[PDB]
Amino acid sequence: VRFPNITNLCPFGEVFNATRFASVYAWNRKRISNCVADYSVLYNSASFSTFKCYGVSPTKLNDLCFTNVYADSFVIRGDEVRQIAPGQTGKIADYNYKLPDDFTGCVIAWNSNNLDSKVGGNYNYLYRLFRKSNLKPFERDISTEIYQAGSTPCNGVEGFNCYFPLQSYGFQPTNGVGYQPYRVVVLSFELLHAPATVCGPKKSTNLVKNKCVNFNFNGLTGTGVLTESNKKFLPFQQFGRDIADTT
Amino acid sequence: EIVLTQSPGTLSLSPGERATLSCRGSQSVRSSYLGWYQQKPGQAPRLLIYGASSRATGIPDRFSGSGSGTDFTLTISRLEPEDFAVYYCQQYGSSPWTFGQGTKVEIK
Amino acid sequence: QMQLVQSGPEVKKPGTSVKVSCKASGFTFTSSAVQWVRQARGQRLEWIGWIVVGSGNTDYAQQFQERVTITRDMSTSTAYMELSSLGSEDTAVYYCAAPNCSGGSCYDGFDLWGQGTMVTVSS
Amino acid sequence: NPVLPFNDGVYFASTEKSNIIRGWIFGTTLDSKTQSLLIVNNATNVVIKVCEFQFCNDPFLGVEFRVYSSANNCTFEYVSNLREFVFKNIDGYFKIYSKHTPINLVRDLPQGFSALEPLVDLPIGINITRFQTLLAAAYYVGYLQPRTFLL
Repeated sequence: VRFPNITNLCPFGEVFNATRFASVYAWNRKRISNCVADYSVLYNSASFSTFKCYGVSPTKLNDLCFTNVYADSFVIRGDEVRQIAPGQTGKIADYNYKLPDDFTGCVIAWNSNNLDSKVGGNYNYLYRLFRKSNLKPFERDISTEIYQAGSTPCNGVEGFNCYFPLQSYGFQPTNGVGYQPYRVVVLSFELLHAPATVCGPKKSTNLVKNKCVNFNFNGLTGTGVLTESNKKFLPFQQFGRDIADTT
Repeated sequence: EIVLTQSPGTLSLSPGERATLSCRGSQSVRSSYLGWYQQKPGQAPRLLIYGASSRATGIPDRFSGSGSGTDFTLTISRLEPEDFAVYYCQQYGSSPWTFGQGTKVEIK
Repeated sequence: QMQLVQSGPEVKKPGTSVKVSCKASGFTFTSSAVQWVRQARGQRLEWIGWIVVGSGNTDYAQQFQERVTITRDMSTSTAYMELSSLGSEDTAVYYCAAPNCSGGSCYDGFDLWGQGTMVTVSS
Repeated sequence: NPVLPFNDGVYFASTEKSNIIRGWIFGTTLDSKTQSLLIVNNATNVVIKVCEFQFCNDPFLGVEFRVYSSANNCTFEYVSNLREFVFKNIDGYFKIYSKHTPINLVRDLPQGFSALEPLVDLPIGINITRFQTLLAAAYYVGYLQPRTFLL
């Protein structure tokens, strides 16, 4: 079985190896399409502490094609790591990052204490704490208005029943596992009425001549003997057909 | 900071008659963030009036509170044996919080 | 209605950094503030301050800095406040109060009570 | 450069020596309401962008770029005498076939035969009903039909 050279791979490294991680309430969404999804590299990588795939087999997701891949990347606490799951509830699951119950995709989370935690406390990550209602699945809310717990208007002034909806994380190297910062990226697979150019890598095998073999060139499959050809093809043509509709 | 002063100390009034208590501040405050609240001599305080126009939950209708500018007042028309207490004046907007100065409505 | 829980009787010696907790039940203790009050025996009370339990944001008086500090515990939903450098004339009782309101869309007042912590000092 | 409909397939022909016509626009609304495709072949670069384009009422090119006012929610991007092009959207694939030949006529279509070799097959799911050309001259427009041919 033979396929063209694997090129134009999806920029998965640009998300996982990003120098900055988005906030829980302001998770960074990246779209990947028309590229080779090197899913096996992430699957075999041991740098991830949590690797949960819903609706797709972790060992066979490279064989699944989707219209697009949406990478939602953020930094959260360890205790909130379990909150990133379909059907889950919590502060982050309802106000910062909400996942649908029937979500299809893979969530990969890894501790980033050595990279995100700071001695003085890394407060650059903020999560929504107070909100009027639970956020919709895959909904990004970044409103900074002071939350009004009661009927008294805040008028831009903090006070009774007027608390800031966003809370910062106390990420420190001396913090516990549940309090240590962890970077979580959820790859959601969107499949609509599209050609779905986003696909995983295709295996390639060494070529054999002058022997009955089962050959698979891209979409053309058959069995026969492959020999050197003296014919000339047009640059855009891939295979030649005989007068009896036979390759 | 802002400092308030309230009705003077140890005033005794006969039960069943009108009683009025006053609170005045050196600096002007906002009425939307105002509150008068009661505290028995030996028990936690209880909110009575907030905003000078809204009656607080669990408060009888006979209690009323009002005022404007720097001068605010609290009135009870008929005194009950549940009125032997101390009343406090406070504003609760931004960072400065000025709790009550204390006014003991007593029993003859 | 809600229900606040504090410590019980307390007899101490001057100079001891006293430690008092205040927990809540019956309403969502997620990020609602907690306001603290101290009052001596029959004596008029003054202002201690308040704490934002969601992020642990402390606010105190001009006289209660560098001697009071408060921490947060979401596990038992408790505010843990301590005093340092007390005195022989500091016998009092301490109360805590959260905005009395049920649910996320609730009222505004501070209606209900705790249990009260009596701090008695002698010698 | 009037707005022209796209029924099943558009055949464009140009007899140009100054490369005046070097752009094409495809879509339905062409007002950022729906996805739109814009192709511009400038200098040595042919750039095709599929985005929500707020196209101008009278787009034109300088000798200056005034085609659209804004480009929100992009979905695709690609960079790569007588000129003949065929554009057709089949099964969510926008196929563009191109051919370049010498021109021996001034304002007429030479009576010869030349096959249009395939150029690109963009896997873009865009509903195309109208199209308009982009010019920095004359050209010819034809509409394809589902017919049977012997080659």
